[PDB]
Amino acid sequence: YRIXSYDFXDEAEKLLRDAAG
Amino acid sequence: YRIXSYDFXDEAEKLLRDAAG
Amino acid sequence: YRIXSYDFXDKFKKLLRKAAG
Amino acid sequence: YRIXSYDFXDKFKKLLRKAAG
Repeated sequence: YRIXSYDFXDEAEKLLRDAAG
Repeated sequence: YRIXSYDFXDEAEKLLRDAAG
Repeated sequence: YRIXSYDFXDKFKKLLRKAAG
Repeated sequence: YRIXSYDFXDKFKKLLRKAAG
């Protein structure tokens, strides 16, 4: 999933891992 | 923030509160 | 990705789907 | 909205902004 060319999808998964372990 | 007519923004805030308290 | 026993990860993924086509 | 001392809430809000115009 993206907003325009912004990879929202991937950035959200990155945030989920960054906020966890 | 919305996706089309879908209120993604508000639904995400609702999820944040639903997952918390 | 859980807050306590709540699966935020799962609900967030469902929300991305709900918000899309 | 925090996981431990990490402010997920804040980063998610910033990500929504980053992803938009």
